[PDB]
Amino acid sequence: PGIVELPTLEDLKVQEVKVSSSVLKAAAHHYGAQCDKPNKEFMLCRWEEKDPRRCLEEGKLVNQCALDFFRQIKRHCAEPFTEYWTCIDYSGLQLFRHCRKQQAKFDECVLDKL
Amino acid sequence: LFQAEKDRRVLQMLRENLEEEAIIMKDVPDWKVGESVFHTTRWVTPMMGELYGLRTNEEILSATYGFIWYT
Amino acid sequence: MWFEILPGIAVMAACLFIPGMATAHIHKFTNGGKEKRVAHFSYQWNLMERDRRISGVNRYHVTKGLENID
Amino acid sequence: MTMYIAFILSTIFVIGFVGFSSKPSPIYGGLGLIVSGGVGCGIVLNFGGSFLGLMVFLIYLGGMLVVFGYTTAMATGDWVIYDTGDSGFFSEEAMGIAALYSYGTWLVIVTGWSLLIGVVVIMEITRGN
Amino acid sequence: MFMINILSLIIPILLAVAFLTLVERKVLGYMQLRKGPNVVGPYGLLQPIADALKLFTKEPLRPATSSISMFIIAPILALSLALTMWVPLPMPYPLINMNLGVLFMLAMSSLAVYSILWSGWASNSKYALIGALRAVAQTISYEVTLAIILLSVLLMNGSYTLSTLITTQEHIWMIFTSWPLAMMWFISTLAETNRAPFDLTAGPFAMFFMAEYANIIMMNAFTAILFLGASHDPHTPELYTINFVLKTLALTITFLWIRASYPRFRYDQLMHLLWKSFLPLTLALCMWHISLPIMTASIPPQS
Amino acid sequence: MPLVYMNIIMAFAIALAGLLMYRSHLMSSLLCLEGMMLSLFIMSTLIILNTHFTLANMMPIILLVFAACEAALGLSLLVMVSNTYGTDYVQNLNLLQC
Amino acid sequence: MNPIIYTTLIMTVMSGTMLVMISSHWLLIWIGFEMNLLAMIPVLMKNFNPRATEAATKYFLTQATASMMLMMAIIINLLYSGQWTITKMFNPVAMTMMTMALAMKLGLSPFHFWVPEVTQGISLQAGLLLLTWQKLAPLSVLCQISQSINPNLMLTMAMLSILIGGWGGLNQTQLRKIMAYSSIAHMGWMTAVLPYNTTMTILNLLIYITMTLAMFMLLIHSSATTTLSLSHTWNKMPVITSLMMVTLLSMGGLPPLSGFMPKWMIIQEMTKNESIIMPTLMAMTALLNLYFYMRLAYSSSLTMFPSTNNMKMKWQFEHTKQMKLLPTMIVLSTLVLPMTPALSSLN
Amino acid sequence: PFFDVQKRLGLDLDRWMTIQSAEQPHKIPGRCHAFEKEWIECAHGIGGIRAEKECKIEFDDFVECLLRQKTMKRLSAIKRQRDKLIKEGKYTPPPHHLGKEDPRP
Amino acid sequence: AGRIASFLKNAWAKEPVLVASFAIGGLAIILPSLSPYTNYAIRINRATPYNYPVPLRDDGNMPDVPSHPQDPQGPSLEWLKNL
Amino acid sequence: MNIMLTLLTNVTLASLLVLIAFWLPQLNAYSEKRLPFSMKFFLVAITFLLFDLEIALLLPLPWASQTNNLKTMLTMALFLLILLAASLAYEWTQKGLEW
Ligand SMILES: CCCCCCCCCCCCCCCCC[C@@H](O)O[C@H](CO[C@H](O)CCCCCCCCCCCCCCC)COP(=O)(O)OCC[N+](C)(C)C
Ligand SMILES: CCCCCCCCCCCCCCCCC[C@@H](O)O[C@H](CO[C@H](O)CCCCCCCCCCCCCCC)COP(=O)(O)OCC[N+](C)(C)C
Ligand SMILES: CCCCCCCC/C=C\CCCCCCCC(=O)O[C@H](COC(=O)CCCCCCC/C=C/CCCCCCCC)COP(=O)(O)OCCN
Ligand SMILES: CCCCCCCC/C=C\CCCCCCCC(=O)O[C@H](COC(=O)CCCCCCC/C=C/CCCCCCCC)COP(=O)(O)OCCN
Repeated sequence: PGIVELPTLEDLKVQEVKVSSSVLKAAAHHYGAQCDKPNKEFMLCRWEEKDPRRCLEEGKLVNQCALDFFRQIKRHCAEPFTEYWTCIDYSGLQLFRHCRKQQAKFDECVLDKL
Repeated sequence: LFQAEKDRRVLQMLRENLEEEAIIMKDVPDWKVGESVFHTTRWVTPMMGELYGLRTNEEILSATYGFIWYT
Repeated sequence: MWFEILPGIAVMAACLFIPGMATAHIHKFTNGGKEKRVAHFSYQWNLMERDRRISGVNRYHVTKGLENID
Repeated sequence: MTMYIAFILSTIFVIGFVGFSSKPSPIYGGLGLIVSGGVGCGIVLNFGGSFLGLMVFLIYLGGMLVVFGYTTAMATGDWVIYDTGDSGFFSEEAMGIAALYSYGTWLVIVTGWSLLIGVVVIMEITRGN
Repeated sequence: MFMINILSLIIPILLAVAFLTLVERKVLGYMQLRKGPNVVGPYGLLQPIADALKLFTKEPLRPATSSISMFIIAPILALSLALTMWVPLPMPYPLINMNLGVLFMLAMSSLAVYSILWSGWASNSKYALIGALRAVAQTISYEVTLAIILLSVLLMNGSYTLSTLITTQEHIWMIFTSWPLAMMWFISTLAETNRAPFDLTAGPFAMFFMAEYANIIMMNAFTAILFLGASHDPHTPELYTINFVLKTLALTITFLWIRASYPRFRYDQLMHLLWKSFLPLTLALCMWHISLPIMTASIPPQS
Repeated sequence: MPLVYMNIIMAFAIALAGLLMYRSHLMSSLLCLEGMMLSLFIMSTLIILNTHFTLANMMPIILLVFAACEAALGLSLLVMVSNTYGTDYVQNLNLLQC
Repeated sequence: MNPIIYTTLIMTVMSGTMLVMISSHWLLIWIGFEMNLLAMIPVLMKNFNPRATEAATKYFLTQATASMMLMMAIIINLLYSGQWTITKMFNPVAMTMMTMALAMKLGLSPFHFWVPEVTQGISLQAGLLLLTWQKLAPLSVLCQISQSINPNLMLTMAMLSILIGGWGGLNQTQLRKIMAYSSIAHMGWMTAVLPYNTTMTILNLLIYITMTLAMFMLLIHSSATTTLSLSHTWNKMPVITSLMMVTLLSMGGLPPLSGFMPKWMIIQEMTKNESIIMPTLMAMTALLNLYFYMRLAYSSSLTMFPSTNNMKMKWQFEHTKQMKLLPTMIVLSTLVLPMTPALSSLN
Repeated sequence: PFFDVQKRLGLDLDRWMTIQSAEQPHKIPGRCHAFEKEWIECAHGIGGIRAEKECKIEFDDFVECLLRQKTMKRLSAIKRQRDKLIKEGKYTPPPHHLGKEDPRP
Repeated sequence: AGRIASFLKNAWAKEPVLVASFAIGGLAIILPSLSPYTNYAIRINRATPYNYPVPLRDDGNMPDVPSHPQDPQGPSLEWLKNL
Repeated sequence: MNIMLTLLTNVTLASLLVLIAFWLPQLNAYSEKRLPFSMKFFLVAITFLLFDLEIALLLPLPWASQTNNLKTMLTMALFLLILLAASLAYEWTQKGLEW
């Protein structure tokens, strides 16, 4: 009874974020603080529409905004962030507790630059 | 970000399954390609078999049993 | 004297040294020189799956850094 | 697909039940019962219910069938029904079972009273006279 | 490279339980103003090899009238459980990581009595059957207290994961948090493995002996991990491995010491000891450890 | 309805038939009863976990507890039967008759 | 046993029955059944003897099988519809198994074999309790799902129960077996009106409970278990024999006694649904119950059987402990026909 | 029979466990939360007979969500037809269904 | 008073295990109702985010709901940090 | 999969070593020449079973500590332990633990 409608593959094409989980976790707090508005718009649309097919544009926006955030990180604070995410990636649990020193270095660097 | 990527991946898998269904079902007389089994038109979360039905057995086993078997 | 008990005990120490370290070394050799990723609660399992799909070599421990952001 | 491993385990479960359903030499029927319980625990663990499977494997096998054997010695298709999403940062089964103390007050009360009454009943029956 | 890990976990345990007999003989000898085996090899080091070869070259005394099935099954189950209970433990990284490791260990310990029951039933003698019944009753009675104490201690840990026990005891040993539970757990481990003062009792005989000694060492490592936590540095697990092995060896020496230092209980005396001294204190301390985190707002994190 | 539930129901039916046969050895009757209970536990666990009905995860454990209590009760009765007759044979319970 | 322990066990039995009656969840109902079974066993074994132990083990086996069937049917119903509330069953297969479980609990034929032996083995007080109170829970459960029961199965099992009770009551000499067969026939009458009107079921339950309470209280007062022991009663307490004969006539359905109230009313209800053959068959079958009640009355009061010399001593002593509610039970079981329309109270 | 003590006293002894969509811990949703909710709202205060006759669509959807029998039938038919064509040789799987695709996060 | 003290002294001899068990059990039963940190434990349990906080739709009449996480509006966990 | 392989390896090694231990001394030829039923054992077995059931009830305590209903959870846990202690006391007072 009825026909399901699915968007074409051209509607699902977007520049993916090609960083690993540890890299995402290293900058998770700053990403949440800076990228908050598109994230909240997308998630509110998600629990309001209750349909993945009605929230493609907000997903594209959140991908673009995350890419902009990571481009800023790459432009300004590449090396401290590299050390921080390497340290986070080494641990099996990916604990923030292990190397607070690198986290402090990255935080002070990004506070000085951006 | 994870939610957006999940939605996009699910939609792409469903679209590929729909394309393959359209290709295969061309000769069955009474078949309606992409026909829902629910009377309502509301979005329904697909099963594991609805996504990995036509894929290789290896990734089917992965998607169904990896978390349980990972120790 | 009493220290003659020490040799045999030492052997047990060696017999108890072998398993633990061995696992650790294996856990490194198979996982690219890093700690093995543990998967509880079904959320970090999705993280390893995303890492495996991102890496392009079908191995989660291959970490794609910021250089892949273009 | 591991040749329908759930189906294989279910078939072995049925074979074990047939094995001790003939009731031959009750100790051998008991052994078949441990075999079937192990297969059932394997099924539950494979499905995803680790805690419930461990409850089976601990309580049933270790205590109850052990008491059964003690008393005897004293005398003479799949994988498609599964989910799509994730459970979050916790296991849903553990949360549901642990909700016994915050939600199931009535269940706890009735089960505790039933267990105490069972103790009293066992003492009264085994008193003899 | 997983089979290599399993073999490197299994074979060293067998070697350790082989040399534990030599170590026990030497310790009890020197505690008795004498020397242990010191003629065979440099310092008795070749004694376990001679013992094993002699046992494996001696004919088995099969009753030829009992059930061969359970007679051969029981050592298989005993040795399998003894070797299997090793995997859940984390030294520092566990071979197999299981969320509910402790419950798995408890289930294995509960299943351990089937070997005793089946061996006693297949011995085809009323006296052996009575002995097996007594052993089974003692083991189940003491594993009750084992389980209660184990859950009471884990209440301060957060979950049943064995690895988290390293994180919980990062700043202080769990021995200081609850020593009475530790002592009662120690006595319960003594009585569960049929060691003095609770030891009221060729091929398969050596099978059972190795299973018992492997159970001793496994219970020892479990106690050391649970109550005597060592510092773990992720960049050098060798320190944690060395500390864990040293603590396990110290505990094993303590069991040999206790065996050499005491007379033995009667059956009724140990049954009364448990049911009238350990279980009341066990319940009281379980209530106390339920109430303590709520009182002090120190509930462990993981859930 | 998949084949797993069919197999579990078939196992329950086989256990019920074994209970109702009564060759001898009432201990085997208790064993068949508790085999039915184990089949019930497995089926209920699978059904509850499949639908993610979280609050129903209490149901199997409780079930098991109660059932095990019943088993204990039954065992006690069996013991006295043996103590009255020396053996647990079913045919010894022919004193009461219609 | 200790009076405190006996009182606690009685409390637990009543609490389990009440939990079954007042719960809207299937699991809680099963828990109530389990509690009832667990606490009922020592009551049967208060007077320890091999007969009591054998009756208790038969009862335990039957009740455990019934409870397992009930739980398995609940599992099927949950499978085919994720609902725990006690309402329409939603499954044809689940309904059939639940009906057999509740019939095993009640004692309806062909699951009736355990009732006579369990009643014979246990004492008179335990028999009274088993035949009066143990039936409230399964009957309440059946009344809650009366809209789902298949009329064919329920009606044929009711017919079989009435026939079996009527036929088996003729041969028995011991009073407890007669009472067990009477209970079987009465529940066969009772469950036949479940698909049509549950109010008639509850009214029949109340009337039957009153009559059987009066009957076991009279049998306890004059400590008689076999027919001849009851025949010896007239020499000491003729009033007891006369009241017992009146109660026996009431239980047979003779108007204008109270026992005529249910059958008549039940027949009326089954006539409203154009069911004519079955009420006639039920009346003609209950004639057999009447026959063996009349034989018991002939043996008890309407004739004077030979006595024994020692009975003279029993003339000198009075019944020390006196049971209350016996006159009320007799009156309610004999002279309440003019108050029939009170059944509209949905009792 | 059914003495509704709970509704008289408002105790809520065992009503929280009756349905899937009633206050799950941590707000964990049932697999068929939407269908059960829709059916319950359809059949509330209507009576058993009328709910059975009128809300049959919602109950059918709920049963389909619970057991997915029609989905199994459709998937099995598709798989059998694909097997028949690949046996006769008029169908070839795309790289996506051969593991040669490009996975995405 | 005197009889209770005498009975306690008698029980402390020849039966110390039961006295210790009852003392610990009663103390563990009584104490939580008096400790002031149980409310802190409840608050700590309440402050642990297990689920994603779904944002609310703005209608211009929500002054207590912050528009950004950095905004002063909303609950604060400074008390937990000070602990 | 890993745990299945580990269990299979354990059982296989145990079986192989037991069979070789049983068959090594069999290659060389040689000469090749009730009622009591004590009730106390059954009573202690039943007590163990029932206490095991109550321990199974008590098991989910580690996860029960995070519910935000700390008062209700604490009351229920203390209730369960109090019933366990009361069962032990009842079995004690009427000589259920005598040999
Ligand atoms: C009311 C009639 C009293 C006299 C008659 C008693 C009849 C038999 C006794 C059994 C009935 C007792 C009633 C208990 C029902 C439990 C529900 C009620 O009490 O509310 C609970 C309140 O909890 C209370 O702490 C219950 C404590 C009562 C248990 C202690 C003693 C029980 C003894 C009963 C007899 C058992 C054997 C004898 C023991 C001495 C729920 O707490 P709440 O947090 O709002 O809700 C949680 C759900 N959320 C998550 C949605 C919010
Ligand atoms: C011999 C005939 C039977 C006599 C039975 C003994 C008589 C003494 C009983 C004392 C009073 C009985 C009940 C106590 C009153 C308070 C309880 C009251 O609240 O209950 C109400 C109900 O009241 C009782 O049901 C009525 C009791 C009256 C019984 C007498 C009727 C007998 C008719 C034929 C004989 C005529 C009487 C002869 C003298 C007694 C609530 O009803 P409700 O919860 O909403 O519906 C539940 C039933 N459902 C589920 C089917 C819908
Ligand atoms: C503000 C509130 C504070 C919180 C309250 C907490 C305070 C608690 C204070 C008391 C707790 C102490 C409990 C210790 C355990 C009690 C067990 C016990 O008392 O049993 C003994 C019995 O114990 C034994 O005898 C066991 C002997 C077994 C041999 C072991 C030898 C002991 C030496 C080994 C060293 C122990 C190792 C401990 C460390 C282990 C590290 C892992 C008494 O038995 P009976 O003499 O027969 O008396 C009963 C008849 N009237
Ligand atoms: C309300 C708290 C409940 C929770 C805490 C307790 C939980 C677990 C502890 C209790 C377990 C069950 C106890 C069973 C009681 C059995 C009593 C008994 O019968 O024993 C008597 C003996 O016991 C007694 O003397 C009676 C009770 C003894 C003392 C009981 C408690 C006394 C007061 C406790 C509190 C102390 C005051 C508080 C001080 C606070 C600090 C200043 C018989 O001795 P036998 O061992 O059988 O004989 C062997 C030798 N022929």
